[PDB]
Amino acid sequence: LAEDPENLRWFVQAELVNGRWAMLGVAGMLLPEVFTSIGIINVPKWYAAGKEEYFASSSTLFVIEFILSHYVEIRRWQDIKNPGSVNQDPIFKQYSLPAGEVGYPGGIFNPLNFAPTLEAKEKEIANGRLMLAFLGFIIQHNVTGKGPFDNLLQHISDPWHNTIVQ
Amino acid sequence: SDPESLRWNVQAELVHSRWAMLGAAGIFIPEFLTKLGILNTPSWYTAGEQEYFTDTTTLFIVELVFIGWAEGRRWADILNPGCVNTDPIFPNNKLTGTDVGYPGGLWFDPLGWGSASPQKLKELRTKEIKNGRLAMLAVMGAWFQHIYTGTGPIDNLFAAHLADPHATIFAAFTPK
Amino acid sequence: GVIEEYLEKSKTNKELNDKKRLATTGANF
Amino acid sequence: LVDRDPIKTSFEQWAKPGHFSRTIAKGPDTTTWIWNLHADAHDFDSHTSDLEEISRKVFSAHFGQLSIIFLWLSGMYFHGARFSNYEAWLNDPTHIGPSAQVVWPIVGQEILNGDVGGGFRGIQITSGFFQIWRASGITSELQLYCTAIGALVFAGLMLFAGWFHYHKAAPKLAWFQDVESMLNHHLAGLLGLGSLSWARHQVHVSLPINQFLNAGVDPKEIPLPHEFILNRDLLAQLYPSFAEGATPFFTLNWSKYADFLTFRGGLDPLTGGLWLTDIAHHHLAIAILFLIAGHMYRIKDILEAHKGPFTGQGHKGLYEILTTSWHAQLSINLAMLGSLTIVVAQHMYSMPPYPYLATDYATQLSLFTHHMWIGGFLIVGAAAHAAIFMVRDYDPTTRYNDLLDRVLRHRDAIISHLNWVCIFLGFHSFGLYIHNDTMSALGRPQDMFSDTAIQLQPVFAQWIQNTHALAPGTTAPGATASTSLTWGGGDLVAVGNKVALLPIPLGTADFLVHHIHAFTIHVTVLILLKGVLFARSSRLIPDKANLGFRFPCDGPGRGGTCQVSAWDHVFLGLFWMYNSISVVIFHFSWKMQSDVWGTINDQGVVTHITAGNFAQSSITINGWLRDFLWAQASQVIQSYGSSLSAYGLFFLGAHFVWAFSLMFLFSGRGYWQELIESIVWAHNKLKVAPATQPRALSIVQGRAVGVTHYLLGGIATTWAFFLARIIAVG
Amino acid sequence: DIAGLTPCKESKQFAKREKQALKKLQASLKLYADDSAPALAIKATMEKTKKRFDNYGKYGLLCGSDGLPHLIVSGDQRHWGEFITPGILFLYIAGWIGWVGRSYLIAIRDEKKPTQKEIIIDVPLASSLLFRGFSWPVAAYRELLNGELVDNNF
Amino acid sequence: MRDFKTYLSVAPVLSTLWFGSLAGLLIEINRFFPDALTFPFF
Amino acid sequence: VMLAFGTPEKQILIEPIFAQWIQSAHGKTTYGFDIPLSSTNGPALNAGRNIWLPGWLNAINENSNSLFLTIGP
Ligand code: CLA
Ligand SMILES: CC(=CC=C/C(C)=C/C=C/C=C(C)/C=C/C=C(C)/C=C/C1=C(C)CCCC1(C)C)/C=C/C1=C(C)CCCC1(C)C
Ligand SMILES: CC(=CC=C/C(C)=C/C=C/C=C(C)\C=C\C=C(C)\C=C\C1=C(C)CCCC1(C)C)/C=C/C1=C(C)CCCC1(C)C
Ligand SMILES: CC1=C(C/C=C(\C)CCC[C@H](C)CCC[C@@H](C)CCCC(C)C)C(=O)c2ccccc2C1=O
Repeated sequence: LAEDPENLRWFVQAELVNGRWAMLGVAGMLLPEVFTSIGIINVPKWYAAGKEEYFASSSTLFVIEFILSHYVEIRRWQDIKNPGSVNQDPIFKQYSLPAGEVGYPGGIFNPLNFAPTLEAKEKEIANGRLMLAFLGFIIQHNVTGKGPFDNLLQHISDPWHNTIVQ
Repeated sequence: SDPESLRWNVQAELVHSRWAMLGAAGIFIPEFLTKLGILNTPSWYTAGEQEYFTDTTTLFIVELVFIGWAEGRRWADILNPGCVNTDPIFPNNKLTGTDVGYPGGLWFDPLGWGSASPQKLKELRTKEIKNGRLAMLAVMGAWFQHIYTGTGPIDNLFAAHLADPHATIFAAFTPK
Repeated sequence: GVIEEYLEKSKTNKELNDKKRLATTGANF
Repeated sequence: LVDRDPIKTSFEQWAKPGHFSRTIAKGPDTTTWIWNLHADAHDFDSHTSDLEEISRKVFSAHFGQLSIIFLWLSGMYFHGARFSNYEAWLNDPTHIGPSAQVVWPIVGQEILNGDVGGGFRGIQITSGFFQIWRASGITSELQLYCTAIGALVFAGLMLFAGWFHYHKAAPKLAWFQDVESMLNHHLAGLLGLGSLSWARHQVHVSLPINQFLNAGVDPKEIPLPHEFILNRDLLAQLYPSFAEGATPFFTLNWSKYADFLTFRGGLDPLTGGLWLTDIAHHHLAIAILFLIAGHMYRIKDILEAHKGPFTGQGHKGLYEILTTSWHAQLSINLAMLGSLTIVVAQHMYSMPPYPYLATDYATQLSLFTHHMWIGGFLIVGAAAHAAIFMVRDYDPTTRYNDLLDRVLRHRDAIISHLNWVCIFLGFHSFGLYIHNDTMSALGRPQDMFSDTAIQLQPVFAQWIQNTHALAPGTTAPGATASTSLTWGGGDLVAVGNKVALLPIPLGTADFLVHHIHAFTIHVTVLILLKGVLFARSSRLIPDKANLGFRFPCDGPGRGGTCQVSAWDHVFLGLFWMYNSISVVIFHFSWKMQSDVWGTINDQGVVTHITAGNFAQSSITINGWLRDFLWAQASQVIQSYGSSLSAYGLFFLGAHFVWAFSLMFLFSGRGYWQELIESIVWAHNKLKVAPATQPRALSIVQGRAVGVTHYLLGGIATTWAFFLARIIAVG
Repeated sequence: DIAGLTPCKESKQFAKREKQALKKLQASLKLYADDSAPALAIKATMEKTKKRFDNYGKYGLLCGSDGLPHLIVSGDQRHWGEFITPGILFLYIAGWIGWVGRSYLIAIRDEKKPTQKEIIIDVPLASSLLFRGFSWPVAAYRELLNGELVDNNF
Repeated sequence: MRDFKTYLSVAPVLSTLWFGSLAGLLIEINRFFPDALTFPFF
Repeated sequence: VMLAFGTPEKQILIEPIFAQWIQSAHGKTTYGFDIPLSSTNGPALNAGRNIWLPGWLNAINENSNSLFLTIGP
């Protein structure tokens, strides 16, 4: 007998998790542009600490890392079904405990709210999308090239290039 | 005895015709206006002189980004808002229909007298030559053939040939 | 295309041409 | 029906569930009615209880055949033109090996397109245009390209005569329900005025334009597009401009001639397609009759006349209702049209009528089996539709006590005989062969049935063949050879590429096939005869005309009570005939190649596609896959990677499609129901089925999808088996 | 690499196939087209199966004996997208055949007499529920198993 | 002339302008890549 | 369709992997091949050897009567 727009919690979240990890995603780039120098795929190995002991390996620099993340990630699941995270800023966003205009079922279109301080994650909405779709762009044009813009000598007009494989 | 044909959206084809041929109005006189030898000769070395070409198929984007914006946002809101779901007011939506657009909304309305009417007088202009464009660019858009086809020597394709007096092209007039 | 002089120096010409005695046909016979 | 009779709308019926009997397609949804609708789409027990229209439809929806045969032929003249090979092949016959069709090299395709003659890639032909086309008192590729649109002309117009009927407010009764003249007209001037007209454009133009082709040239080094008018000056070579005669009669002198005709019989040395110097005379000598003939006559009178004692009192009155039937005057026709097609299939192969046939082997046996399946597929029909009469057509019973009411009177009788006829045959007509196996595999030839063991002795000869090739010495005038070169007496010399026809000998292994045909032709007919006869009433069911001539089967009782009906007698009578024809074919080529087709060289030491292997070895019915099926067919199962390949590559499908028929033929019905629900269940769980109540096949639909498949399977199988053993050696 | 042999980089048996076989194709010393403009074995049909030289791309591709190429696809050494790449593809395409199957269907059974609307078609292909498929991100991978088609409706 | 919440009808076999065509455009991808048996990507 | 059409290539033909597989974990000591933990040695059995699987269940490829026939598409 259930009709239309339901979901409640759901993937309103997903967006604000994608964009905030798309924002902090392009923060991966950023660096190699004003003073260009080091970039592309890099296989970075990140930034690297001191010159004492390491040499290419010293074991997996991430698998040991992500066990920690784990039981600090299922904690949003330790949240999304039954709300709980003192700050309370994604599940519905802040302002304390409001947005129950969608927490107890019955959305339909609901835009929402949040931040005792002035406005909202609202013009921190756009900045969510532009970054989720920017990656789109960012890892779209690798497969062919890796640098952005110069001036009017012989770059910003596109001369001759190789196309896709075939 | 006659076809059950009149589309009901027979109403749409015609304001699709104001598209094709008012648009093709901006073709008949810019083309056949030319300017033969204004003083004489076109010399176009400018935004195409020496910068490795200019357009062609980067022409299409720059052409049809804002023509995409122009044509796109045309029939969508020529008038119709309301736009939802269930039952018919007959064309194949008319979900606006009895509702103009918004009950107590804003300035959805252009002009007075509870309508969109730009008064009753203006049947004079846009009936004749402007829908003449329809019946003009009909055979004068079918001058297309005469103007080029016959492929000025260079090219005969699957040679049947089948006849030979003399050539055919364009410039105006005719032998005889 | 791309032009250098002058769509022509001396314009289009002898390709219809007939002029002094436009003859052939009206004539021949 | 309903919306919105009657006077009050133009406004056409597009939208509102159904039409076709009256608690019709019901509001309530179902699938069966989608095979309904197409099936029985044409029928008449519905549309209206009143003749009238129906003949007003059938004279229209007829029309669109001619128009079609007409859109067809065009794409064949066009095709036999600019997708050329005809120009190329004609200056160069004996040599070429013709094409009209060619692929386009998309995906795998191209293998199918393999050098065919006047220098190009394509797929061959066994459909003897390029040979009617000899005709062209003219030649030229773009020309056929006029004959072609001349085709699309007749069409659009001979297709707007079908607008210019039913849809236009129609004629009525009298118009056909006065029959009085019909054949008067038809046979007189068309039957006549074609054959006639065909005469005029069969010596005028064609004769001369292959009178001096049968030698060399390259066309337009001959036969202009007008040239053949008043100019009766080239008609000078091929007889007089009548010189001093005036409109036949006699006060004529021949000290040395006798107009064109000068009758032939035999076969051109250089183009053995039978002579043309005749072909005018015979068509002329036709038409006359038709010209005189179609001049009866006005109807009863002649049939209202000769009766007797046991004869046919009802002969007299043999149907008012033969102006009031159709289903009757169609079924009669099919027996003739149909039976008058496979009489083609002989006079063709033992008397070619086109230049270059025989030599052309494969381009006239295709023929002799295509024409062969119509002179059969049209005959079982010619029974079906009588069943359709016998059940219903007339209003009441006004027709009475006559030739029929007679035949029926006996009926457990005419079919009582005929039966034993078949088991007499069969035992004399097949186990005959089985002797051989059982006793040649036992092995004692002394006692087989060989063309040599059981008493017959190195001659067949003395019968009637030997008094045919030898008859040009009766009332017979004559003309070197016979009538059909395949007859006993005299002559040999026929053709200079390969061979054509010669005697064709007999005895046994010709004796007994010829008899299996009997028993095969007979038990076919038993089942159609008894089928159409017992159409409406019987002592298994009398309450048995009560629906229609179909109906599945009356019901589990009476013992069986299933097959009965006569849709079904015309369902198991197809089943045979598929054999009737399918084994007659099997006959001709195994002969026509075991002997005849083969080939000359020095001392014309003849070398058949097979040194007569037939001899002692079709008599064994294994020899029929020792010598046939396993012998030839080795060209079908070698055929991969070639040009024809599309045959071997069919021969697996369609040799599959058949072996899919049995599933439709051999199975129940609430079965695929019982199954179709398990399905319908799993369907509902996801929420994906109910709407349009999915249903299994309509008992007799099921039989419809037997049969039809069993044939388009079991048939093209050989259509492949064949074209693959005449293309390439033979 | 695995059971058959190695790819194209070397495959003797495979080579011989290239060569006889096709090229016999040849086979027609001439057969007339000295300059002539139709009979196209000549150009490609060969060269389109042929200029497919010691290159076909390079694809790995295992090639057994007689050197016709076999498909492993076990996701290793090279061969991964001989099933998955064109596998998810088969999945994604279908399922957006029947996601809309369960759509220009679950949109009708209502309003007024809806008893065969389907022998004609309301929006052709559905051309409304159309893209619902590419406009499946996640989709049935959640909303099928939770709600709507919900165990309830199960 | 067609806005929102399903549209106009169509015949019995518009599938014969859907088998023929659409599908038909696909030979049109099976000659652009005149070949398959794995595939490069984009 | 691909043969007949001239193209023996293009032929679709899957090796019977999970088949031969069962047997390179037996005795099908066909033209080597490791397999991660097995290699064709280092680990063999360790827990098994000169008892049990001696000459038997060691027919291998044996083109004549090897027990297991060497499976393909
Ligand atoms: C002069 C002849 C001719 C004419 C005008 C008719 C006319 C008629 N026949 Mg009839 N018939 C004929 C010859 C003719 N028949 C012959 C030779 C036979 C012997 C087979 C029959 C056996 C027959 C039967 C058993 C029935 C009729 C019935 C009918 C009536 C139904 C028509 C219908 O709905 O189409 C029917 C056609 C279809 C529904 C189309 C399906 C065709 C399929 C099977 C395809 C054939 C295979 C082919 C290779 C497929 C195409 C290629 C594919 C692989 C791509 C109609 C009055 C029916 C009736 O009930 O009487 C009122 C009854 O069913 N006929
Ligand atoms: C109009 C006409 C005509 C004609 C003529 C004609 C009218 C002819 C026709 C003919 C016909 C024919 C010749 C037929 C044909 C047929 C066919 C060819 C077919 C075949 C077939 C078969 C065998 C079967 C089926 C299939 C098919 C179809 C293939 C004319 C008229 C007239 C007049 C009045 C005036 C004066 C002159 C005249 C002349 C006197
Ligand atoms: C598997 C198949 C097929 C098969 C097939 C086979 C396996 C077989 C078939 C067959 C068919 C036929 C067969 C038809 C036809 C025809 C014709 C055209 C004929 C003709 C003729 C005539 C004229 C008469 C008689 C003789 C003959 C036959 C010659 C397919 C499958 C599929 C899939 C995967 C999925 C999707 C769909 C498809 C794509 C579809
Ligand atoms: C197998 C078998 C069946 C089962 C056969 C069935 C159900 C065939 C009907 C299948 C239909 C034709 C499938 C139609 C579905 C498609 C047309 C829908 C999608 C449209 C296309 C785009 C695919 C019978 O119903 C039957 C009845 C009586 C005697 C013997 C048998 C018999 O042997």
